[PDB]
Amino acid sequence: KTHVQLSLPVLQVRDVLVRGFGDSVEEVLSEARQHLKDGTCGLVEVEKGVLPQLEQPYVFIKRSDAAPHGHVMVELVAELEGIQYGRSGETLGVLVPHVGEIPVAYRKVLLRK
Repeated sequence: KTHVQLSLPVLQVRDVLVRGFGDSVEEVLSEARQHLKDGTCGLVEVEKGVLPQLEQPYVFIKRSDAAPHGHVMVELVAELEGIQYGRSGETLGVLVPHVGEIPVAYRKVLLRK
């Protein structure tokens, strides 16, 4: 399927144990997609002071369209030293590995895979 319904655990930035997916734009997009498939991906909502507490390159989920079954359609965009790889809509948050942190909420998304 071109899209997959996921419910992403929303994590507090200070709880996150593994603060990124790797060391290159290509690696972080690869790892993010693998963790999204394996159900081991968390979401941090972006506010003032969040991104400096996480590791670059960043992987964002961005709104790809204006929401089937409650699921916002999203795609992945990476960012390294102020350059984004991909073009999409509004940021819903930054993806991180989930290793058992307790979420504050869930974000229903339809991921363009």
